[PDB]
Amino acid sequence: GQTNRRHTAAVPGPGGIWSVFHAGVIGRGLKPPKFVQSRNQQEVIYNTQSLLSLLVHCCSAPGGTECGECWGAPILSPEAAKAVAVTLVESVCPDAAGAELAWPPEEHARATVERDLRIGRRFREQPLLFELLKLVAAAPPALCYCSVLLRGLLAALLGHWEASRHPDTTHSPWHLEASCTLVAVMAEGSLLPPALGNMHEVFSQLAPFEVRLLLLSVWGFLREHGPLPQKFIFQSERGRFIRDFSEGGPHLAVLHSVLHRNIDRLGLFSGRF
Amino acid sequence: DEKVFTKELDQWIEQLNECKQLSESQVKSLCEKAKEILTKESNVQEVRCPVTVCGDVHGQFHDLMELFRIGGKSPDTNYLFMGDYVDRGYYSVETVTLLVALKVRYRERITILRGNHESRQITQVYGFYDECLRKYGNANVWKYFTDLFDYLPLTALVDGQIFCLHGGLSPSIDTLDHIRALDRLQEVPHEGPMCDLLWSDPDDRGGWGISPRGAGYTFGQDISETFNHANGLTLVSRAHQLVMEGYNWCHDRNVVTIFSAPNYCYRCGNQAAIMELDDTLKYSFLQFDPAPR
Amino acid sequence: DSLYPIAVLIDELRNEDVQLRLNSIKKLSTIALALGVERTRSELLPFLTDTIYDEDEVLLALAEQLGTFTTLVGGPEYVHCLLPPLESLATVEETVVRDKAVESLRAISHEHSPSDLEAHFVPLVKRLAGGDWFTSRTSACGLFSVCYPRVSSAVKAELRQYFRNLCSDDTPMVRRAAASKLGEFAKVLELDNVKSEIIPMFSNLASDEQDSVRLLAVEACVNIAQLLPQEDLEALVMPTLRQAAEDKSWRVRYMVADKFTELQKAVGPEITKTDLVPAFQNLMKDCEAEVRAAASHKVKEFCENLSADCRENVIMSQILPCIKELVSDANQHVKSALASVIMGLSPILGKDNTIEHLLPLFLAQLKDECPEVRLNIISNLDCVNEVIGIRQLSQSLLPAIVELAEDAKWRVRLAIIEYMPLLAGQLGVEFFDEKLNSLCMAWLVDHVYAIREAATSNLKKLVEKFGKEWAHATIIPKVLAMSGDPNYLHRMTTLFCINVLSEVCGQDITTKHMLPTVLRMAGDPVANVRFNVAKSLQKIGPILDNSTLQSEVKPILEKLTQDQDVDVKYFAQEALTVLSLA
Amino acid sequence: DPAPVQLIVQFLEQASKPSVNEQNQVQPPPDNKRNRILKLLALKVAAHLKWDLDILEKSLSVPVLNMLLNELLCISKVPPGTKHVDMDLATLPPTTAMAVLLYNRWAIRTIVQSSFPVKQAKPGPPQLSVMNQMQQEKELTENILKVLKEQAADSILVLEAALKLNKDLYVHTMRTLDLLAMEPGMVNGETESSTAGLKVKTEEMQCQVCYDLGAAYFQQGSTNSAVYENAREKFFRTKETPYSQVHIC
Ligand SMILES: [Mn+2]
Ligand SMILES: [Mn+2]
Repeated sequence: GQTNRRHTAAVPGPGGIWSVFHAGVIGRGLKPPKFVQSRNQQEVIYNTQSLLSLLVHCCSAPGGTECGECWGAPILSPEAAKAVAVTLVESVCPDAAGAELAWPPEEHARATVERDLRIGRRFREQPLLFELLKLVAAAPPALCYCSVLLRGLLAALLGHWEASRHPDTTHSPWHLEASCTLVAVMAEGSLLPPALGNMHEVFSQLAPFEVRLLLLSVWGFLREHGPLPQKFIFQSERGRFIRDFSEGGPHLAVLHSVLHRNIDRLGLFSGRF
Repeated sequence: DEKVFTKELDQWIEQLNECKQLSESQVKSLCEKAKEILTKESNVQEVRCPVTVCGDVHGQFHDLMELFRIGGKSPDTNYLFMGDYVDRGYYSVETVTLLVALKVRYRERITILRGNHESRQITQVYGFYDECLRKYGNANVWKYFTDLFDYLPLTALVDGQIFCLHGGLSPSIDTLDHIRALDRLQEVPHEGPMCDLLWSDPDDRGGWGISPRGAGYTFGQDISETFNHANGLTLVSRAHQLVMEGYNWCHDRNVVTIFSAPNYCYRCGNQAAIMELDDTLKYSFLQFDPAPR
Repeated sequence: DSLYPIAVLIDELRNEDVQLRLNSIKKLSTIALALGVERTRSELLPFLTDTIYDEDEVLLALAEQLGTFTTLVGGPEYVHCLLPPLESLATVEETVVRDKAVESLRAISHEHSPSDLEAHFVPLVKRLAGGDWFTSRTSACGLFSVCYPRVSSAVKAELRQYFRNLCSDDTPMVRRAAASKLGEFAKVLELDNVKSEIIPMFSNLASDEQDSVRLLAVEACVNIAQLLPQEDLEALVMPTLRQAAEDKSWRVRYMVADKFTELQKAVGPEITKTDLVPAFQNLMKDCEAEVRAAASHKVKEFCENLSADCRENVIMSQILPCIKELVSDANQHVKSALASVIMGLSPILGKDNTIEHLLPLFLAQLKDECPEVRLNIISNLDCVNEVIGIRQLSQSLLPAIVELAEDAKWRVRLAIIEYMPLLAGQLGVEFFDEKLNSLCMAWLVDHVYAIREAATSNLKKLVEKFGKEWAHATIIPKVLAMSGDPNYLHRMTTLFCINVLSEVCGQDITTKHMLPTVLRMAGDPVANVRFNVAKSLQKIGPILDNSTLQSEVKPILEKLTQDQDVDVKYFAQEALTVLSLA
Repeated sequence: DPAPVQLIVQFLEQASKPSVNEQNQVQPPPDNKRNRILKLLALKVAAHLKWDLDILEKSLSVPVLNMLLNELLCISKVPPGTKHVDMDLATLPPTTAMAVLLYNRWAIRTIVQSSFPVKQAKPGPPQLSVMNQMQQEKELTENILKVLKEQAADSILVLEAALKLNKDLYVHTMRTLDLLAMEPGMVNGETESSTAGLKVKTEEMQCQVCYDLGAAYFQQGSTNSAVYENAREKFFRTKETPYSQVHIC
């Protein structure tokens, strides 16, 4: 998704002996178009489905040898997903001032706020980007290259949660949805333990400052255990890249404290992990 | 519940319109209601034409009543104040009290922004804290007013083209999306985007430069043109400098300084002006002089 | 613990903030009433005598607190122990604390017994008037009039001679305080005491080489002139004021020009007839505009207290040339003062004297170059309406209303609009439809709101004075035709006009002529016009019958109550609940 | 200043709890400059004002870590207890047992609170007040770190106090046991990041507190709420009929 006749028939200030009442116009005023995107709701997600199916047919290496016994699932080629992530980064934010894979500290996010805000605006104007991330999160080593988008989105979400006065998260639906989607994408891309998978699940009824602190712990964990092309050794069984975590002590402690401070509403979510 | 509170608000407004301040509990309740009301407003308040934008009042209740007599009554026509109505004035608490009462009573008929004097370190060195200590005896009304000033919006967007704000442009800000993503619930610092948004000044410099005030930068014509072209704007309204005619155009009719405080500090003896914008975005500069007391 | 108050007072008073200091000053009373009378009379007062602070707010606090110890020390029998603290706090460097101290001493000097007064308070001022600093002498001179009638004649003479000695100083830093105290001190002095020793002192103070002393010498002069009878003015105080009013400085001249009504009312009319005429004339022909403006401001009420034996003569012979020469002055302040002050002498001169010379100067000050004089000459035109015929004042203002009706300022326009209804009814109807209709139609579309509401009220007055069916085809159509502009201001103006004319034009015309406009102006997308239309319907509710309110007003009100705005919705709900229509 | 206690006991309209806080602050500030007869005249009044309410929750808003610490230290002046709290099951006066249980509950509450994500107040200036607040926060952190290393015996003391019932009052002993069980459950619920095999005791204490609140909790109020039931459900889910969402897990 996304001249003078009329001015003469009502002139002379209705007096024919004095000047006009006003003193001129500034610009034009009363913008004619004022159009809003209301094309359709249905039959729009199916175009995205067809595009994702085409992309899957393109990246999946051949393919068609009846792997396994009866549930052969073709893996995604790392080169194709890497190229997709590269062109996505080039289309979203062509900047390269902070395109390093090493995650900078938290205070460093206070200088590139404009880039993070423009990335958030690009993500909110076109949701297909998120779907594209779902294609990059399939291959393990592919999401390690599309780190600038994740960093910018996380910084924008942190800046939004820092300036949120509503005591409930449901007041900002798109921001909560984007937070959960981003955490799920960066967790299923072999980068975060399932504790983060439970964190983006419990995000549904958490306080704004609690969500901000949890995302800050996510930033700290990604700064410590940075997504890098190494530590993704190949396996002799299949083409999947398995990441062996050599996890976060203080991060799990912060998560446990956040869960314990809201036992009156997140009691059933504790037994899951 | 609502009718009795509305009648109490009308009584408070009628009492304030006769040079009569309220009590401690009344001011406390008014500040609380203004806090719950202004919480829903964003940093860039989307104001719709027609309106009547004003400038600085600097705590001048008589000049405020003169402005109301000139530019129509408050409930009738819309108003857009751009800060500086709390310092450098004999009657400063009455002006801000009347403004906040009109805001909580006519939330959709009047908008007020935050200025450089709406803080905690400026009101203590310009007389507002002294006035609150002398009139109300204690120093609780001043605390309530300074706690409420943090909820005032920063800028305003009239008809999606006019950009009204107290200070002016910022070097760390390139679009309105950065202004909308700022935490205005914070004391005005000595450096940053909000400090520049509340302390900037226009000039023929070109680019940037340190301001002689001590905070904020000083932009030129090229910067104003770049800011107006990159945001779809056609004008930037401001009220931070002392003028004589009341309104001043700068940067090839791109910045409009509107000082609506006649006889500033009772020593200059200048005029004041407001800008009435009609439905078709036609501007009219209504000027006036300090009313005799 | 008896040492607990001392231990908590020696440290809490020494801090960095002043709020705790003010709280401690407020709680000194509670501490004193809790410690007992003997404990505050034994060592608390000598302990608080020698507390020299650094700031000034605690000084004012203790000064205003010491004045509230009347029934907490022991009463008038124990007021001799609170003297050391006051005499220690009186000799300081600041000034306002000294004024607070002298006010407290003057307030607490009433409950003092006469014996205790003459026994203790006299040595206080005797030792205080002989200090080295000027603060002591300025604080001593203000404690003599309150204790004068209670002491004997010997103490009276002693204090009088000591005052005469102390007012013989060389620098005016204490003579100013002495002169300020002469004003309130001469209230209790007899005739012989002011004739013997006060006259020489006043003559020596009037001949001072400083200008700041005359500022208060003239006040002392007017005070002694008002206090003394008639038989002791024409030979004692006249030469002093005559030689002071013609000094080289303009300050004393300005002061005697200000304080002149009391002189002319105390000395009587004859004394003003003998020699006050030149003294008043020399204050109107000076180079400074301040003295001239003061004389102009004061002459109005100076003429009020003048007898009717030589009033018109001195007005037509002496006051008229000065008025004519001050009107044509180039300075704007004196012109504005004259325009604001001369409109009060019309009932004094009479009817047959306004057309003689008042009308020329009035027309000259009306059509002037600066607006400051016009704002004053147009704001005082109602007091000349009763002493001058309506026809005369309406005919005299014809060559000026063609320009003053539309100019830069709006105060003159406001006054013209307010004064018009007294003229449109006298100049007939042809003059109205000739120029006044265009004038009012132009006023109704002015920029400011005050002129608009003034023209609205004036149109209401005109439609109440002339008639109903007369304005049905001359004013109503032109007003209704204005409700088609893209500007909301003109629409609000037309709504206000419909509101103000609905109560005068009956109910038959406001049913099918002015009502359909208000009904059709409900679909206005401007949110600032819908609430005005709702208020207009509420106002015209009781005027119209119930049939019209139930036929079309109720459905349109139900439709208006279902919008998205809150202000218009609340206004419509209030209109529904006040008219009992729902 | 002297009649403030009687005025607060007669009517809690003006200076309900701020007067005792100000008195304790003044006594703490004066205690540094060799307080001879200044701190002794205010600590007793503060203890009396604290015992007039006889609560711990309502006495936690303003006295966060230091003021309540000084209040407890002044109230514990009866029993020295230089060594660790032990042998509490013997014949002891009731006020000493009350002081020990209140101190244990306060220590548990501060230990639990020192690990919360509660949002802090933003600051954008620097002055003497900021330095004072920073010093107070540093002192509070130091006190919490000092009390955390000695909290190993607090659980044993709470268990010993909840096991004994020689306070000559059945209802008071039951209320003290329920409070100790709730504090132990809250302390064990925050110790999941240290080691496993510890949720069993927390679930047992939660079930005991729930049964106590069901039968007879106490005579006063503000002692139990839905938080206890939520913690019990969380402990039951972590330990592992079943619910629709719980059956899948
Ligand atoms: Mn200003
Ligand atoms: Mn300013």
